[PDB]
Amino acid sequence: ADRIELRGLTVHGGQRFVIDVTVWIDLAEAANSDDLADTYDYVRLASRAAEIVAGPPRKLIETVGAEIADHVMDDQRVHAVEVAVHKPQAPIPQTFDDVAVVIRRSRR
Amino acid sequence: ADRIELRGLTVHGGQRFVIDVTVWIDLAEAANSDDLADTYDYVRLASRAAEIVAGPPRKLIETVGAEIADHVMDDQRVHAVEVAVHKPQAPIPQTFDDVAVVIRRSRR
Amino acid sequence: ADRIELRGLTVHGGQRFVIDVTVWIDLAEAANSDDLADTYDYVRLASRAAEIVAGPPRKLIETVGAEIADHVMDDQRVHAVEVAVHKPQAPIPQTFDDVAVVIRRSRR
Amino acid sequence: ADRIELRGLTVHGGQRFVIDVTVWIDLAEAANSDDLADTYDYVRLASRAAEIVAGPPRKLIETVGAEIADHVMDDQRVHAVEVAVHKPQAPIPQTFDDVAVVIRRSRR
Repeated sequence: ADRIELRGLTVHGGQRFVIDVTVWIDLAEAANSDDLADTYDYVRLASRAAEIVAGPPRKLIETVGAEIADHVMDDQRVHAVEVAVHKPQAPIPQTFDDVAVVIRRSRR
Repeated sequence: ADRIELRGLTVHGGQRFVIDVTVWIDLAEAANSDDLADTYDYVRLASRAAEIVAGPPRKLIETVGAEIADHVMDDQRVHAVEVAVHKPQAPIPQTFDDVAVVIRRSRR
Repeated sequence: ADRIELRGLTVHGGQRFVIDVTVWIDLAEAANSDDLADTYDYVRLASRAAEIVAGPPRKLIETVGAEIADHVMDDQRVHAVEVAVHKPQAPIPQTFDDVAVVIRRSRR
Repeated sequence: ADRIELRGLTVHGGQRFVIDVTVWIDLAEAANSDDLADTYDYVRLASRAAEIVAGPPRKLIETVGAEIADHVMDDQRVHAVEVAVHKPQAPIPQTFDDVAVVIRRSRR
């Protein structure tokens, strides 16, 4: 039913990568959280994603997506995640402005 | 079949919150309404949402969404609602530009 | 499988209405058409929609959508249509920037 | 599960055509690729699409979509493709700003 949508994280290897993540996950009780990030910590997600991408050049666009996806899935409360990694292209004519892989995972 | 899409309500606690609501609901007869808001009163929805958010600081982003969602669902003509609350982020590098919870409800 | 997406028709009653239409419909043979509009005539659709909206003030936002929808459905080749009528709001704080009804029809 | 989203290829016959393609297709092993384009070569896709559109004027908007779609489908690793060809309209009042055909194919 409920999801969290994280848009427009700009991370560098530099060549820009723009990342979006959707996380399907039950919202914690109001009684138990002092922020959204207590249900789902998109703060540590954004650091981890910045490290993954900044790391030893071994940085394939789908590899970033798959690692982000699995990282999110480590947390057994996530029913499913959808991770988009966009490499915005230098604007040269007859090419795509934007190329993105979108990775999905879910358990059920 | 038919829905009403309400985009871009900016409400303050201040920190901006941008809210969208979709409402699935049968449209009233042309014979009986003098405006859209007679099918679904997005005018009172926008006040109520501005009060909820402006209120005694106790304002969690998911709490706003859940309350909006339940408020809309009070009206038994609504088959389902989808409420997005967006907290547009101060633009600091390696963070998400936008973080949003999206709440869904439906009866059937 | 195949659809035609018509975005951003601005029509006046004046207060602006912005209309989008999607039409699900089998594409005609290359052998038989000299334009897209020979499969689906979005030219006459845009006139008709401009007349409907410009007409004797009796112009409800859902009424426009329903009439557009039925008009498109008159053509028995259409499997389904989705018509969005948007009334972009004067920007006053704590209100929705945009309010839209979206109408769907399909036969099967 | 996994898809590749290619947005905003501007191609000329001139009248601009803006093309998007989504490709559903299993991502190759990290072990075997040095780029995304090794899973799916959107580089040759963008040339081919620019040739198709630039070619002997015989250029219907749905014909471009269908040819792109079939071309992508030639590669038996693609589970499905969705090709949008947009002809952005000269902005004349009471007409659609944008008219697009969207073609889908899939095997299963």
